[PDB]
Amino acid sequence: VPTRKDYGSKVSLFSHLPQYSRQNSLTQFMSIPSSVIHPAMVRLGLQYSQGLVSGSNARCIALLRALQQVIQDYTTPPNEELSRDLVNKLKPYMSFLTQCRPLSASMHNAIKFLNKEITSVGSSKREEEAKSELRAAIDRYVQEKIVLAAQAISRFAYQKISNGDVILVYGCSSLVSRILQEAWTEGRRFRVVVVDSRPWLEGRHTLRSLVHAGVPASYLLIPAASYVLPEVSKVLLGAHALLANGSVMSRVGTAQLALVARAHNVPVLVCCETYKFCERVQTDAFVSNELDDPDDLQCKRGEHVALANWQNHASLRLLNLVYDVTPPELVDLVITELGMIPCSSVPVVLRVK
Amino acid sequence: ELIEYFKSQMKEDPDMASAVAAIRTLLEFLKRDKGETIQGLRANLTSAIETLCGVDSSVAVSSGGELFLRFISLASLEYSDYSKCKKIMIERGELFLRRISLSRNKIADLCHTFIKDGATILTHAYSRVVLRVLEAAVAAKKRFSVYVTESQPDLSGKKMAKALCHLNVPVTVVLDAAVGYIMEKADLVIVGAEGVVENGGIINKIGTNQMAVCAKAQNKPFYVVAESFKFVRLFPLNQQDVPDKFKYHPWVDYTAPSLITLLFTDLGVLTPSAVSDELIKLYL
Amino acid sequence: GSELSERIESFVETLKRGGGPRSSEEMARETLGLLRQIITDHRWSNAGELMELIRREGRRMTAAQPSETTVGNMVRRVLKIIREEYGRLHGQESLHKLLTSEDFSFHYAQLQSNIIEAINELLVELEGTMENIAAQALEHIHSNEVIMTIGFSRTVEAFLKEAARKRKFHVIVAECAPFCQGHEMAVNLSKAGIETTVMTDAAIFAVMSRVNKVIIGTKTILANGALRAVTGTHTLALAAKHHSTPLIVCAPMFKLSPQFPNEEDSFHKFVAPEEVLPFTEGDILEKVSVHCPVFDYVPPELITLFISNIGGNAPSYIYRLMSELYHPDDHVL
Repeated sequence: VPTRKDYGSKVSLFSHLPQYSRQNSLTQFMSIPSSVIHPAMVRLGLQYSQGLVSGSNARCIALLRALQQVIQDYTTPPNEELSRDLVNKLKPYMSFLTQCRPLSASMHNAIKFLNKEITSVGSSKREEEAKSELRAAIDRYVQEKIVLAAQAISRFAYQKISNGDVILVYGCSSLVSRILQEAWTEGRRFRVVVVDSRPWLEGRHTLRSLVHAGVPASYLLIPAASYVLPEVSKVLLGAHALLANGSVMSRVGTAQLALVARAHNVPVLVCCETYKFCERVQTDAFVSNELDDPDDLQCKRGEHVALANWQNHASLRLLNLVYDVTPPELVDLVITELGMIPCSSVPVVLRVK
Repeated sequence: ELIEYFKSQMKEDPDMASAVAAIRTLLEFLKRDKGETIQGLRANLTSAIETLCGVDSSVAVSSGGELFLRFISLASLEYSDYSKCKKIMIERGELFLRRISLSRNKIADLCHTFIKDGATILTHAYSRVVLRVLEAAVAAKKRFSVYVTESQPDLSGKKMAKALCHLNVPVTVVLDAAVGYIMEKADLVIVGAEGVVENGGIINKIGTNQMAVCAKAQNKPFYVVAESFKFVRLFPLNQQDVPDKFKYHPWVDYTAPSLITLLFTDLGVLTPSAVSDELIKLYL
Repeated sequence: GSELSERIESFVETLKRGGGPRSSEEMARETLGLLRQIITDHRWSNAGELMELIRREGRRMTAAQPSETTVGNMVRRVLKIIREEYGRLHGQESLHKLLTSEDFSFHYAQLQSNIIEAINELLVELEGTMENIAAQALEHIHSNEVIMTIGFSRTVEAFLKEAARKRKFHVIVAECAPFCQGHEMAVNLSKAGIETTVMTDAAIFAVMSRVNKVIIGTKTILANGALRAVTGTHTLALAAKHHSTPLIVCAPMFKLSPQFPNEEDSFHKFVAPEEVLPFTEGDILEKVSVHCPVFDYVPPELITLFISNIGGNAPSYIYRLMSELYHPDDHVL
């Protein structure tokens, strides 16, 4: 498998991060009937590259379904044990998926759990029995780590929402949308303020999700967040990962919103599951991040595009960050499936399980 | 029913806390209970905890009730007979009541070391734990000054000042509005707590949050002395998030853990990040 | 044998008179070896007598030098190890134990052997600690970054020289005024081509506006997450907090002391005033009070991260690590 090529000139501060282009892909230098990589893995990597699956739990679910299909299509070779052979076989697939798009924390945790489950397979176990048990374990993981873990968080966040509240959300989040919909269904009467940002503009995925539910929702961009915050009662933010030092790694417009919310005495709430907890730490968005396609910053304002041909200018760089890190002092409450714990109890949950 | 009269008569010892008396009443009514099922016992004791909290609106009573319910649920997981389990619960409750009575001295002998000679301490209201800590330091041949706030709602600082004068300690009574005036003349702030919330903050007399803010603004260390049975799983986001059942002019308020330096419990000297750890390990 | 007596006396006088092992790692290693020799070359029927003699030895060692907390840490670690081995061969305080609930007079033959093996593992862990901190270099240092360090620390030196073989950044070293040991670290870093700069302490704030990250080490870590560092480190922490600059601490696991900041008037190490004010000043030395404290106290709220052989942690979790290394009955020793 050939390595993916870099596109454009990266920033000096982010020169250690890969920057790819959505237009080009690796499937041009691969077999049409895939042989080295599994066809399901190739489809998943193409969907990750084209941006068809652009979430956090959705990416993990798609990866787990592709892994289930691979295990179902897996056949152990002679003279080899399944425990080592499957682990050695699933490594190039993860390398190709990382080449397509940098993996998320949920995907890393799922890969680690599946590797542990495969390594913990006995030798005397039959092939079909082991494959069926692995599929059942993946199904139970999906059930009790995403589906069952969201209902507990929705039930815990219901007692924190009161009548007449003004909740401010940001971007697109499955857990936040589910919590708001269930709170409106239970009987709570409030209104939501949706904040969005360029170039993904995924906040509209939540806005039209609330109007279809009946919740009165407003829409505005992230530069106008300090104007609407004086009327906001509480801020509900989604988390892509909770680091071992209490910091919150999420969409690039999260730490800024939490900082501006602190200046207005607005409590900041973070919702995340226990399967997204990382044992690693991070103090700034410079050591580990993701550089998306820099051609997405181009916008047509008026008649022409100011960034139509930015490659001609030598000293012109286009930075398109994806993730950012929020310090623990800006987070007031963290809602998980175990209960409402402070932002400093992240290692404890990492130690219990 | 006529259960509150046993809890009121249980508080004939002026040094006994409210949560301790509530737990003693709960254990007595568990001993005198004639039920034959664990579910009926749990229901009766939840109703009794509600009746006791209806009289005393303190957070310590609710904390002790939740702790007793958790102890019952933990002891009802090993034997599953309600007779063996009942005897084990009686023995464990006796041991727990014996161990709780030794928490005040355990906090005092461990916290009195943080007081230097010629220091100046600042207290808000009357607290038996703070009084024991102060009387344990004067017994160790230490000299210091104490400034006690008046606690305008009900004059509790005057009682603390009288106790300190009886203990031969130089104490000066200040007004509730002068806390920001003498804060520069104090070395440390030692206050009590009626309940420790999940995040590490405290729930104490109304004139505690402003004093904590003034101490943080002047880099003054803010120490809190409280027992372990006051750990309650509450997460107030602000002053309005505190339940009205505890505030009733409010009688109590919440102080965030960002303004607290250390906590001195019978479990030892902990940080505001250790209460949530114990609450998670207990599975309350 | 009296050889153990000669060794103990020589170690006590070497700690009390001057400096023996000039590195915390070698100090912990010799402490562990001396404790192992005491365990082997002594007669104890039960674990109680062994624990008592080990406690007495650790107490006299800490009385020889109170600031050298590594000896006490190793003694408490050996005590905790003996405790686990006794509890395993026989058959912490929290809310769960306070709601759902012991002497060492029993005798066991192979127990001692087990203990030895346990000490053995600790020994090997030592020669990992340094690199177990160094291997995490690239995870906290990116290219074209300005880093400031104070004093001479072998751990921070290894960290920087391991992060420089694949990245290139800026390093500034502020030499301490009493003991100008930052010059040696600056020369050792410049020998590897890291673009090192040397400065004094008075300029620590002056250049603080042009520093992206501060990485330091310490002598020991308290139970509340505080630090006992070289003098001038509290000023560096205050300057980093003023500019919201992250402060990273490289320290292994044998630098954790269960003591709390309540032993004032003896926390800092005071040396002869010859380093601050020379003897050739004249008659003014009879009316001038000169104090030269070596160590200083750093509060936990001025620290951002702790890097150890187990990884990266926050100060607000240090209280747990102590509970995983020492027993609450061995805090006073």
